[PDB]
Amino acid sequence: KIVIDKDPVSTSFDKWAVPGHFSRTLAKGPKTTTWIWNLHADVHDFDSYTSDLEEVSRKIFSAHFGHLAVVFIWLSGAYFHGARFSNYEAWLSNPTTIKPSAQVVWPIVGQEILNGDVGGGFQGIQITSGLFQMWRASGITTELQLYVTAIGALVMAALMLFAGWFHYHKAAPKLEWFQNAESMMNHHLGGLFGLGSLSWAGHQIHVSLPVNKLLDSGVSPQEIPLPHEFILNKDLIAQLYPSFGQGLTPFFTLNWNEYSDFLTFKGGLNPVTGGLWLSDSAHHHLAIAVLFIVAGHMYRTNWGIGHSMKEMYDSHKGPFTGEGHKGVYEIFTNSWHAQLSLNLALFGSLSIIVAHHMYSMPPYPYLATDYATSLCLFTHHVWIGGFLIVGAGAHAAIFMVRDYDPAQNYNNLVDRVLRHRDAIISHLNWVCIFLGFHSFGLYIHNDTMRALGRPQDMFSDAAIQLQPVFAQWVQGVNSAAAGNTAPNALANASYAFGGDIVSVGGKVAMMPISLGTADFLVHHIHAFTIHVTVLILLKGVLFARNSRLIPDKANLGFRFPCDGPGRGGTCQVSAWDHVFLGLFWMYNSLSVVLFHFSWKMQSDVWGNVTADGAVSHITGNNFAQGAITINGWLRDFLWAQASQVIQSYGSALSAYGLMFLGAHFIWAFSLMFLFSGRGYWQELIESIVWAHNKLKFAPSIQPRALSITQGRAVGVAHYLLGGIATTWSFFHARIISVG
Amino acid sequence: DVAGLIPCSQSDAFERRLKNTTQRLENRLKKYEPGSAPAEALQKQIDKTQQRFDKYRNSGLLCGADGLPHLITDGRWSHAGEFTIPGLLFLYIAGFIGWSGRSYLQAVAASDNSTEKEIIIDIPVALQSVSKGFVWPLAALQEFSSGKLTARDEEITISPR
Amino acid sequence: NLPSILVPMVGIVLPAIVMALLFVYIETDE
Amino acid sequence: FSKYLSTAPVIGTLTAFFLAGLLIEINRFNPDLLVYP
Amino acid sequence: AHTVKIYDTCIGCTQCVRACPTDVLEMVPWDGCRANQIASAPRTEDCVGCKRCESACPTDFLSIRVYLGAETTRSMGLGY
Amino acid sequence: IGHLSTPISNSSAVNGLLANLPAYRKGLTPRLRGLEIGMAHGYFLTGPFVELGPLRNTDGGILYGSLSAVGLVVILTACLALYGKANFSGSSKSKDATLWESGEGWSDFVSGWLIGGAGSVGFAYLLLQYI
Amino acid sequence: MVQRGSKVRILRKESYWYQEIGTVASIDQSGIKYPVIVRFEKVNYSNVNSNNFSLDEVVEVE
Amino acid sequence: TLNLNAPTPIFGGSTGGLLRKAEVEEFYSITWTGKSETVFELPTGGAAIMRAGENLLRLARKEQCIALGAQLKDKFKITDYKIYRVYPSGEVQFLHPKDGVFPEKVNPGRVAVGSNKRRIGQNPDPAKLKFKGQETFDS
Ligand code: CLA
Ligand code: CLA
Ligand code: CLA
Ligand SMILES: CC1=C(/C=C/C(C)=C/C=C/C(C)=C/C=C/C=C(C)/C=C/C=C(C)/C=C/C2=C(C)CCCC2(C)C)C(C)(C)CCC1
Ligand SMILES: CC1=C(/C=C/C(C)=C/C=C/C(C)=C\C=C\C=C(C)\C=C\C=C(C)\C=C\C2=C(C)CCCC2(C)C)C(C)(C)CCC1
Ligand SMILES: CC1=C(C/C=C(\C)CCC[C@H](C)CCC[C@H](C)CCCC(C)C)C(=O)c2ccccc2C1=O
Ligand code: SF4
Ligand code: SF4
Repeated sequence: KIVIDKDPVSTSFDKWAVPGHFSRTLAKGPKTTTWIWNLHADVHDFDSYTSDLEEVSRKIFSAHFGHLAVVFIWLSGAYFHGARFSNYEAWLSNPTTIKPSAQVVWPIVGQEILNGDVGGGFQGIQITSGLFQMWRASGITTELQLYVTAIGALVMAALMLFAGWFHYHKAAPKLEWFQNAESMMNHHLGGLFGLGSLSWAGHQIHVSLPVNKLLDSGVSPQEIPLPHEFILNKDLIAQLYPSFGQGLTPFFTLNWNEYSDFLTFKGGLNPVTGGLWLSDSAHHHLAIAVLFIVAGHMYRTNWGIGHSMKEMYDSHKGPFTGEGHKGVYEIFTNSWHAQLSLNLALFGSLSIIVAHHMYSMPPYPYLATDYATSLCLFTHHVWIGGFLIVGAGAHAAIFMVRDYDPAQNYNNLVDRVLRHRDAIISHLNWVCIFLGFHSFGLYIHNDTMRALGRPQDMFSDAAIQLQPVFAQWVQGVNSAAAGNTAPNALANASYAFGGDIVSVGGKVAMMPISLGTADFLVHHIHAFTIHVTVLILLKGVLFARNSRLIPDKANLGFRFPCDGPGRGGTCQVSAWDHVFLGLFWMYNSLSVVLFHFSWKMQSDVWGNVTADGAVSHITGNNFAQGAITINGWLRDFLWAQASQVIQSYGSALSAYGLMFLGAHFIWAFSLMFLFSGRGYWQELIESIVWAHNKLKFAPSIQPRALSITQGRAVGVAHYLLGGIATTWSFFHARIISVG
Repeated sequence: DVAGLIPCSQSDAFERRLKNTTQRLENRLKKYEPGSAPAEALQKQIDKTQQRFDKYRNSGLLCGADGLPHLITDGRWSHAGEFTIPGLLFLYIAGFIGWSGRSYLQAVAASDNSTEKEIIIDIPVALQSVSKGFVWPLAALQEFSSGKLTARDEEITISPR
Repeated sequence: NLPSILVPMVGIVLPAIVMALLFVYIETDE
Repeated sequence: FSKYLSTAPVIGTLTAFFLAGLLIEINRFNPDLLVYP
Repeated sequence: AHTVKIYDTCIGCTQCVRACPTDVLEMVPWDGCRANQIASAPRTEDCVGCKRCESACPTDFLSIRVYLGAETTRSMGLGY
Repeated sequence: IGHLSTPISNSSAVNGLLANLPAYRKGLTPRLRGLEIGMAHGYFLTGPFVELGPLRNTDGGILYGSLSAVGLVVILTACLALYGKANFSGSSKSKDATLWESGEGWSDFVSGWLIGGAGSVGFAYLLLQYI
Repeated sequence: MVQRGSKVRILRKESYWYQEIGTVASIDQSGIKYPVIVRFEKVNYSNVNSNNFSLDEVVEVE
Repeated sequence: TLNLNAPTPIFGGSTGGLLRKAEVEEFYSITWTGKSETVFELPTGGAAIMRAGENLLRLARKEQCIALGAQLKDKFKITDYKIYRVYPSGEVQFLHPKDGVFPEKVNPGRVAVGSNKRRIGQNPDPAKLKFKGQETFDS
């Protein structure tokens, strides 16, 4: 059922004149300067000022359209700067030697030294986004195709921007149109995920596979026929994988084995590009489509058949767990934040799975040899994903403060976790200290054993071994599945578990990543630092409403600094302040994950291959005996590999060296807000409003210091901005110079 | 020659800063086609260095052992262009920004809702203040002499003592 | 020779004594 | 909308866009100005 | 326990009293007019020192003041 | 009710081990129950020292590792004496009057921990260097 | 004698608006201590614009 | 009085409630009448069900009894909650309301405890009260 309201909000500029028009407090004017910071803080928190759930849900619906517009604007500039300001045409003739570049820099004061000698007859910034390997996989061979995709993204940006205006100002849906979760699950599975992978498989068969088999034979990118000419000329598409002369009659007579040349299960890497087979990916997304299309025929609608998700939570209950999932459907169809928490949890968890599945199984042609690209694609989506996981524990905590109800949650699975939250936290408290000692202390032992002249007393491969036998067995059962348990696969799922080396040009595309004692040490660092990040965020989620210290913590809100200096001191008790503390621990967790990545790949995986078959890696396999100590993590990783970000002045890498020191500055600038407190600066300002009153010009908006909760936010923003951009600059200027 | 600094027209090290700069770019020009678009991008880059160095020789700057132009701020009138002449150029522009926003807030505060007029900028009142800001060394002198530039310490808000 | 005797006394034995002496002094009461 | 343009962030950005682009055009035609000649 | 003092600038608004999470304060008859009310602190042994009271006082610079003192089981807010 | 009721709580397969350990057992005196705790703890404490030590391929690795194990028992004899002087200041009474609630026999517990501790350290030295 | 609506300056040193100009809202016509209610254009840290003062803490700047 | 024993609500839970401090010194009890069978959050976790009762709940701190007592007056409008503190292992019966009237309401018969007959700017210097038993804030 579809019920729509006609014109609830007029399209005027009368409220553009008034900042803070939406709430009763902010629509009075600023008496202080905290009003400026209070304005931008809760604009997009629609639940606070509008107390009508129908009104909040329309604001959320049109906001996603406006966010869809700015991604299409970003997608057009990704394509327009690929067409006009790039060497993409000469890159298709030589993807190995010519480096992927865009973003020509203007001839002004000296930043035209950033337009470096990148390949062919071009001068620009070498990009590490993977757009050149993505457009080659999509089939794009000319910049005319890149031009219309930039125009096609701008009209899609205006269509999303028109749909956001229309679905709030003109034709706004009711509340019951948003609460139809079973129809929305049916439609996104079939339409968005099924037809999206069905029609992209239609692109991959008709467009990507014809031009890429002609690229692997290597005639020329200009001699390759146009992608619409593989639709008209049926004799031309019958020249390569000759199963197109039979048409769709193998599809409708169920003789699908005739498509075994462009819908394969080859399962590995191309020996001429170093990417996944596009025939594998064409057969992939077709099977992903049929799995997703039938999955959208699962949930009930107004035609009788199907499952209802409310009746799957009723009668999923045990004797251990009381009422079971009774009440969760009334939570998830009424709480926008409990939806946002779980959607941010598995969108960020997926983004780390994307990063882990793309360096081991490189999907794009000439992506694995570009060491400048595959490392930044890993470190991007790990950082992007881990930020969303902190937003999962953020918005799960906002569910407890305002969207939780004691009446609906009685003896269900939300209530039973709230009744043993001391059992969960203290057992999580123990396992962090257990993993902190028994992973990090094995470096402190190894620093001390190496310093005291005792290399036979540490944890190493020439010492007391801690071998990863539970992972080396999984390295054995996944590398021996070609022909045994996945029999129709020609090779394994990847070359990471075990197999041969694949060499495109002179460099390793993929090789067996062997695990040892040094890999046992870092993998328990990761499990430690992840478990502390769970420990802060779950403590904020569970104790969001109350505790032994403050039993009325939900009456003060999700976001407040403290409840005073009493009870010994209650500073950072809020559910907000656990997200603020978890952002650093996410920074600590993810930055050693990428330091594990950037050193394991350079030492044991990436490198050059001679004509005889011997491999010479980048840093020379020094992860095994170096990464077991903190000193080796400092001397042979952070000191030695930062020699190209500091010797970058006077070359095209100079802006990374400026960003290297530029982020060391802002990281330290964050500690001005983190270590300090507001009441110092408020009295320092009291002498500065004195000298502005002395010469008779003090502003009527009274100057105030930042709030306690804001000064925590200003500090945690510049800590992450100064910390990640240091790692952004160190990673970029290293692998551009070495890979 | 005020601190052992030879002028840059006679500095042999300042000439060798020219020689390796155009050698790093003519070697950067050796790989490209002579008529290409990165060819004219480096030739315009080389000629920017030639307009850099020939400007610095004739300007009367002082080059040391490394061969870089040094500035002498004790202010002498033979070296007034280093700090003294751009110093007076700064203070007028900085005082124009200062006396405009000070006179803007005095005009705004004697109104009905002065707080909203710090959000919204009254373009008549703002352009009235930039007219009062161009004459700031003459306007502040008569504002100080008449006594309405400063308040007494019994009119300012003051902490407990 | 006397280093080999003295540095486990004030390194191990004597801190064990004064920590024992301070801990009973803290938790005594009237 | 002209009332909206007098609000502090948008009027504070386009003059910051103007005062930047003044210095961008000045350094474009007049490069490498250490001292006053 | 903490000490909570009430100064003579109280306007009997009752806001402090209604802010206290442990019921340390109450309104009592004033003898300076026999009409208005002043805040009082008869149960300071239960004061946790949260300072919620002062944050509710409307007067420009507090009429009720909490000076943190000797800590006890009650004042430290322990359930243990 | 104050305490939570899980289906695995108050299980006799778990509670039966508690009431028959030498810390909750009904018939034991503090000299006997400290002798049983020390004989179990000293027996496995010489475990990690003789195969994880600064000297392990020596004459020598079993004797010096067992010397470190009795070194911990005489350290923990002091901590059991230090905990006794602090927590039992005049043997402070309570509602239950166990060994652990009010002390009343605590000097026999600390001595019994030392005999059973240093004995079973030396007993397990006999089973590794000999036997 | 200060009437309502008159401009005063505050002599109370612990106040936020000490040595600053405010206008009287009202005077309480009884023997209540601090009856002079002054309303100020500037807000304090608690964002309130009014306070009670005595006659000895206000003057008659007019 | 306390009317112990009274029926504890139908709860069964909360690890986070009433540990060894309660049996040695000073735990608390709140007694109210719930005129319905509704579910209500606890200071420990959240549910029980309010009885018809004579309802009674043993809590750890006086803070938690007022934080629960504020909830019964806000959500369920039952303002007859009666907090207590126990006998021999506790200290003082009938903590709130001490005069039978809620402390936000004025009641004749109460005495001004902790009053200062001045402002805070009239408080003397700490150097004036150095090496003395007098306090800077006390009158
Ligand atoms: C273009 C015609 C137009 C006009 C005149 C209006 C007018 C209005 N809208 Mg509507 N609306 C429009 C189009 C329009 N809208 C579009 C295109 C969308 C989809 C995004 C919406 C979705 C929408 C929602 C959900 C809501 C409104 C609301 C409003 C009312 C108040 C908004 C306001 O004053 O803040 C003016 C806001 C701005 C000037 C900022 C614009 C922010 C843009 C969209 C994104 C900026 C991101 C950008 C990338 C910057 C990032 C940083 C940068 C450095 C990269 C006002 C009547 C509100 C309302 O009616 O409340 C009762 C309300 O809740 N509008
Ligand atoms: C935070 C913003 C952000 C930004 C700026 C980028 C930027 C980029 N992404 Mg990444 N991405 C992000 C977040 C972001 N990502 C997150 C959170 C995820 C997890 C969902 C991904 C998943 C992802 C994939 C799988 C790929 C990229 C790729 C890229 C690069 C190419 C740009 C492109 O248009 O590819 C266009 C995207 C594709 C060609 C692949 C899309 C296929 C996925 C599986 C579709 C999933 C859509 C679906 C709605 C999301 C899952 C919902 C589910 C949880 C219910 C560019 C560096 C591509 C790359 O690596 O280039 C070399 C690439 O293959 N991204
Ligand atoms: C490098 C600086 C540093 C270190 C060492 C720590 C250490 C710790 N943090 Mg902290 N943290 C830090 C920075 C640091 N943090 C910063 C900057 C923030 C601000 C955002 C925080 C915010 C934070 C939060 C929010 C939390 C932690 C927690 C923890 C503890 C985790 C459990 C554990 O590993 O225990 C084991 C201890 C170690 C591994 C430390 C090294 C010990 C060595 C290896 C052994 C000692 C040798 C020897 C015996 C020492 C004494 C010798 C002498 C007596 C003779 C651990 C003590 C968590 C916690 O308490 O969980 C229970 C927790 O929730 N931290
Ligand atoms: C696995 C497992 C388990 C087990 C573990 C344990 C518990 C063990 C331990 C054990 C132990 C821990 C044992 C002990 C033993 C003891 C002994 C063996 C002793 C002996 C000693 C001796 C015999 C000595 C004597 C002496 C003395 C006393 C003095 C004088 C002299 C002499 C020297 C003679 C359980 C069941 C939990 C469960 C399941 C799993
Ligand atoms: C010459 C020279 C020099 C020296 C310098 C000096 C030594 C100076 C001093 C100076 C000083 C020692 C000063 C003082 C001052 C003080 C005062 C007292 C001031 C005041 C001011 C005012 C009052 C201001 C006002 C204004 C204006 C005018 C405008 C804008 C606004 C405003 C308000 C800011 C040198 C060697 C470096 C170099 C060479 C040259
Ligand atoms: C430095 C610091 C301050 C002082 C910082 C303040 C008040 C921020 C003010 C700085 C901004 C940049 C003032 C911006 C003024 C105008 C917006 C400038 C406009 C200019 C236009 C041309 C755009 C705190 O208030 C604080 C509070 C709590 C914990 C730590 C701290 C802390 O560390
Ligand atoms: S002390 Fe403050 S809150 Fe309490 S009655 Fe007086 S003015 Fe009101
Ligand atoms: S400090 Fe807290 S508990 Fe004590 S009187 Fe003030 S508000 Fe009440």
